[PDB]
Amino acid sequence: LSSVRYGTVEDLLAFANHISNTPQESGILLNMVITPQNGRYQIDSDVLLIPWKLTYRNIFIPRGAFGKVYLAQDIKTKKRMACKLIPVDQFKPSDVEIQACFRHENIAELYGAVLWGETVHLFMEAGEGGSVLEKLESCGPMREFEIIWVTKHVLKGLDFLHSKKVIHHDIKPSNIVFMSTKAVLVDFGLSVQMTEDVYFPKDLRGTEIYMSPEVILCRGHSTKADIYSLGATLIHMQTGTPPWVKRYPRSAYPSYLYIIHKQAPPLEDIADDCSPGMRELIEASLERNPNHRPRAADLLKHEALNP
Ligand SMILES: Nc1nnc(-c2c[nH]c3ncc(-c4c[nH]c5ccccc45)cc23)o1
Repeated sequence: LSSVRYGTVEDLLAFANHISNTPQESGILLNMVITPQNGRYQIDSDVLLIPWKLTYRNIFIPRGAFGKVYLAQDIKTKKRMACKLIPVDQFKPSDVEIQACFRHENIAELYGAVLWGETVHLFMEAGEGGSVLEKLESCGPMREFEIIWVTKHVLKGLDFLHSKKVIHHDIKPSNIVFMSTKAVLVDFGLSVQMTEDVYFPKDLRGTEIYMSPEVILCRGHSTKADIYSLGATLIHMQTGTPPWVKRYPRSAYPSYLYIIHKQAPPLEDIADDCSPGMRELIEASLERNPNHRPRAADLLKHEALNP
């Protein structure tokens, strides 16, 4: 492959595998929202990298697990897209594999992948309203109805991913983005496709604050790891502050691995203003034993998220 062209999921998958296994830009486009010109797709000529514009008064380039995310606009279609820039050395095929093989309203769509220099450019569905993190950072704690609305979208995305034996591995406010009529899950760089009922980790993956005790242990875990991460995300949304941060601030020792392993679940971090329904939902999400922890499908049936 020496040019940028429209192709199949298989073409994209073969292209992504060739990068991770080491002149003019090359790549595979899955959607006609991106317009190649004579097999080219150049920055400042066929696509413009425009600034993200958040509407908050109180408070930008978000950082993913393996690269920064920019706002891009196709010059021909005028389609706004997220463009994640990943150095080839840091490129994991899962950053394209999940979004290319699986399609759901609550999972960010992949438009195309372009290699130029030593950088992989991932064109995706844009969450122009920013992420849950920016909302929390500028407005403080989220109202219950906002938490319910977001949780429902996240839970439909997780229910779908888990049905397909996919562990996201990094469920947190910055990976849940606002779109005009929905909230969507982003960043599949740390995601894994399970082949057995238990996944045995090679390394320690995720954001420590939202990390389950079984992930910290490295003795094997499953999709239930994402359910706990959601519970930790729910505490951050309800209180405006991530769990562990108020009780155990980090200074000399930045690691939370010991605290979380000895003291999880962080039930003490649920605010007093929390409703009985919401409290029950957060408490079940954070269950220490993953076997006793509910599935995303089970959480969708909860009273707190239904009329
Ligand atoms: N890590 C990662 N992997 N893929 C994505 C991604 C796909 N579509 C997106 N849309 C929006 C944002 C985003 C996050 N924080 C923000 C703050 C302001 C404005 C926008 C954002 C990120 C993405 O992100």
